[PDB]
Amino acid sequence: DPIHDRTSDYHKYLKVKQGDDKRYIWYNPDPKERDSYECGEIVSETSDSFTFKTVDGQDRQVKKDDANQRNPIKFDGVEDMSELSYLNEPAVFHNLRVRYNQDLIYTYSGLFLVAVNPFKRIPIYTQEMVDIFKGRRRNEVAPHIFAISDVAYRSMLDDRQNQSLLITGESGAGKTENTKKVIQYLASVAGRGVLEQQILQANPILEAFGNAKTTRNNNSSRFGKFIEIQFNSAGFISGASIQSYLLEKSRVVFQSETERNYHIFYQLLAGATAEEKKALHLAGPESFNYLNQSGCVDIKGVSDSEEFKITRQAMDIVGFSQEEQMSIFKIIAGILHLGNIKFEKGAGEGAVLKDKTALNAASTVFGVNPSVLEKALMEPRILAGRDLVAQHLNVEKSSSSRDALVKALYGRLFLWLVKKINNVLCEERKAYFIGVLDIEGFEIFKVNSFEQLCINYTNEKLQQFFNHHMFKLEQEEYLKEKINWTFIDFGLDSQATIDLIDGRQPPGILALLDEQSVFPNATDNTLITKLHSHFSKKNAKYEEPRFSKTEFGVTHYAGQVMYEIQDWLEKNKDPLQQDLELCFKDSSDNVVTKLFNDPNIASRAKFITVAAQYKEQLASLMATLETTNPHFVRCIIPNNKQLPAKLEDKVVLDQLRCNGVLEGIRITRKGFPNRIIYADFVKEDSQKATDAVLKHLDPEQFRFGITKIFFRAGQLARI
Ligand SMILES: Nc1ncnc2c1ncn2[C@@H]1O[C@H](COP(=O)(O)OP(=O)(O)O)[C@@H](O)[C@H]1O
Ligand code: BEF
Ligand SMILES: [Mg+2]
Repeated sequence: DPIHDRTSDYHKYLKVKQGDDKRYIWYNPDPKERDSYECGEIVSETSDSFTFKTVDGQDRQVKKDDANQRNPIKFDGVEDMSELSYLNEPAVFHNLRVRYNQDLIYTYSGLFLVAVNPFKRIPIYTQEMVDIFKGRRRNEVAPHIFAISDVAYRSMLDDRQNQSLLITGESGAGKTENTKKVIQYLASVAGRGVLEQQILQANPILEAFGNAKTTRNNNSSRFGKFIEIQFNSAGFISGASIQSYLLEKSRVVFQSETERNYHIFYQLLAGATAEEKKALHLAGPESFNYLNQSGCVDIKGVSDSEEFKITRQAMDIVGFSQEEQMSIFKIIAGILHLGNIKFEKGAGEGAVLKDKTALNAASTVFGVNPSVLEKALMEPRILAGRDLVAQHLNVEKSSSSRDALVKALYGRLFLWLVKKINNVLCEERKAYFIGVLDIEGFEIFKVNSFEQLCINYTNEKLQQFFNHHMFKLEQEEYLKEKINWTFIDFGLDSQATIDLIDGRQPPGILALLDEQSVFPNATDNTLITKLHSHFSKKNAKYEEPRFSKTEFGVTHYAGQVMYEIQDWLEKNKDPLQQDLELCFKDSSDNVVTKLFNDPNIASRAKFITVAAQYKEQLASLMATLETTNPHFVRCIIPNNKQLPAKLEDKVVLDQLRCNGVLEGIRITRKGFPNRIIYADFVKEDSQKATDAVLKHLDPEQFRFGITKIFFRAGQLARI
């Protein structure tokens, strides 16, 4: 029994090792750097302040309700931060750091599982590790993604209720790795198996087409996902379903320095056989504009040819036909060829295509007519007035249209891959489900565009959902034992920002964006002007900048975010010339044809803008989450260098402020956080027996209940 054998890998890798007076505080040696603390010993006090000795042996003073008291050393490495007497920033970080120093990357903080990326392998995900967590309560085993997974599974079986695990945090923090562990765990504890294996193999497929090397993560997820693992009433896996969100289609046509395009492009060019290579007119990455601009074509530690074998293997297991696999690769190759089309200026303003090589190669692989494609690109017919007239586009517009075609192809293909996978995995009458959400947390970059607003909008709703969940839990517990606290549902605090974004009346940002989009005469400038007209000095969550004419600020839960408006109209309409649509609807390829003829893939439904679709999909997601018992995982990146053993105070503390753990862990401290059953406290009339152990020593520090005794912050600690 590894849990009781101190020599087990369990004890070594998941527990603080077990063998056979004065007060301190955390202070800043430099008051400008609020996150760099040292430990100072308190030596004296007045009533409104402390005096402590710094490391450089000095004497300073600070107010009492400003002091960051250090918890007693015995608490260093505690598994649940709910046990800490003090929950100030430095204290919370200190406990995370003591654990991290011991390669203990998982820690609870109330409802949250906090997971700090180790950036090295830690052997805690083997089958033996899996077996240990089966059936164990959270407080019976060490913190681990497997423990939250198990707790969810048992809750599903015991309560006959659907569950969700929300795994968030910034890019590179560990969301996807932890999501994969959840799926591994469920697969093992609830599996047989062909199905289990098909479920596991869906991942590699999606990651090949949806992930890419960015500066923050060698394997960054460029789309969000909600994975529904389905179970029959006996508790065995019966199916799965995947919903994808906000695929970064722009990456296909542009990548920042040192970043890569999606993995699949490199897998194909490196793993294709001689036959395929000549048959798809392939070459090295350096010969494709869509792959030769960033300066990076490889990832240290990754073999694209090997990965390609893994990808094909996953495709076989899931059941993609050889013909379907070939067509998928034809689409990937065609996109690269489209990227190599060089438009040049003609006699007039109209672009021309001198060399037909890439056009023909693309047209050959896609199975479309090159003459029809060339015209669709350079001379699309537009409905001007009552006349349908072919317009001759210049180099810029021709290039942009080509890029639009590429993004539409990649986006539609990804959607098709997801639906194909769902066709194999989905139940179709499932009894219960455990849903896993793997999406980015709040994003605040140097430049924030429409995609950031969308993700921040999602996070506002998820944060509100968390706060409302807490309110309900506490309200129920208090109203159960009858115990007068009036607390406010902090979820209400999120409504103003949410309304600013998605409100109908008065119209919010998305509604104004839609209004500017589906009617003529609008530009980025008319759009930003309208937003200012509606919200500047009129909505408390909005800010018109002092100088910029193209940005606006929104006060989000995690801070103000400044958005730039460039291209929002285009992003919201996501246009593709009808002649291009017509061009590809005639494709001879079996997959290409679905991408343009199946309305479930070719069209947003009845149009609707991108913002409206996003709003609807998020509302559907929230409605599903509301029917579940939720579990929360906060992934934390230790630094911005992808290095192990380097837990950077500033980097970590910022994430703790913006993800809700600092705020959340304190909410319970308002009122009576500790509640213990009478009989368990005394160890006849339990109530009186307790009234007597307490009276043997301030009644205001406690409020008896119907089954438990309620203590105020720190009181239980004193006893
Ligand atoms: N628990 C972990 N153990 C080992 N490596 C990890 C772990 N979690 C994160 N990784 C490392 O960090 C990288 C990024 O993690 P990932 O889950 O892709 O981040 P996100 O999905 O939050 O953008 C991984 O590819 C891996 O190298
Ligand atoms: F880059 Be991680 F997927 F957010
Ligand atoms: Mg990811």
